[PDB]
This record gives sequence, structure tokens and C-alpha cells, in this order.
Amino acid sequence: RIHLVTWENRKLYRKVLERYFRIRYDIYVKQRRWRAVARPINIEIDAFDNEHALYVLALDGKIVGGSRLVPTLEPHLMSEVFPILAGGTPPRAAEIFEWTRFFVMPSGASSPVAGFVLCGLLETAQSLGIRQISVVCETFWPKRLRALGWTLFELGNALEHPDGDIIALLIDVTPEAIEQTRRAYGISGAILADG
Repeated sequence: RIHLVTWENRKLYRKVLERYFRIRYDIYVKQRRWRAVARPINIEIDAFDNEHALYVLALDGKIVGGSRLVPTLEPHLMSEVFPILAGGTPPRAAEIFEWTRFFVMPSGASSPVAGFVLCGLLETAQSLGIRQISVVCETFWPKRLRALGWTLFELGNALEHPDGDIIALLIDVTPEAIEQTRRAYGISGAILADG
């Protein structure tokens, strides 16, 4: 199930968040991803992990995948690091949040966990009146996401690097995108823990 962790419920979710920041150490620091900062303790945390962050976490209590949303009216990765990808002016609106830190844990084999996370992201954004989601992602993502039902707009030129090519996208959060995604991964029950 997809759980929405915010500033307001961070104390209820304190053990999940402590595991979540340790997991980011395993994923981002331990496999030496671009710009991950090594901390003196085994967590990974960046300038965008503050009171304005939203954590969309796939649980079962073990974390199996997730993502992070930041209000585009606040400083965000595309605004502070990659504004060149959106022509120097990333999209910024109350209605618009930036997606960062998409991950799926290895275990999670032939599992729709990815499905559960991607569908859960759109459903959480729906529920909050986030109408679009901005993202900096590898240049292979738009094909995959336009195969699941997503309507999205490239915001610029790809930035080519020997270690990976990246691009900025603006994603519509549509009832349709949601349906086709569920269909692509064929799962049924409730996904969000709404209560």
C-alpha cells in the first residue's frame, strides 16, 4: 500500500522515515550515484528533505519502493541544479510538484512494486490537487511512461553525459493515466492508505 508521509504525520511515521533515510544511504551513497553526499552516519539526505517534502512510500512495515514530491514554488532539483533543462525557467505553480528519488527495492522480483509506486504517485498527487508533476529523469523514461498512459511534455534539450543522458518533463495527473497504469500492471485492491 502507498503511504503519504508529510511534516504533519512525521512522528507517527518516525521509524519508517529512519529506515527510509538509511535505505537512501544503501541506494544513493553505497552505489555512488552522481552528487550523492557521503554523511558521517549511514543516511543520505539533501537540501530538499525539509518540512515541505512529501514522501510517497510503498510498505507492507518494510519499505519496497517510493518517491518524493516537493512544491515547485519552493527550491527544487530542477530549479536549483538543472534549470538549464527547462530553458532556465522550470515550471513553478501551487498546482505543480517536482518528482525526485523514484526507487524500487530489489526485494520485488517479478513484482508490480514499480506499478504500485507509479500508480500511487498519481493517486497521491490527485488526492492533493496536484494537477501536474515536473521531473528530471533519464532520457529512456518518456517512452516507458507514454506506454503506461501518461501525457507529458519535454521541457527542453536532453543533457548528454558519458554516465547517463537526462531530460526535464512536465506530467499531467489525469484519471486516465491512473487507469491505464493499473491495467499495465493489472492490480485491483486499494493502493493508498487514505484513512
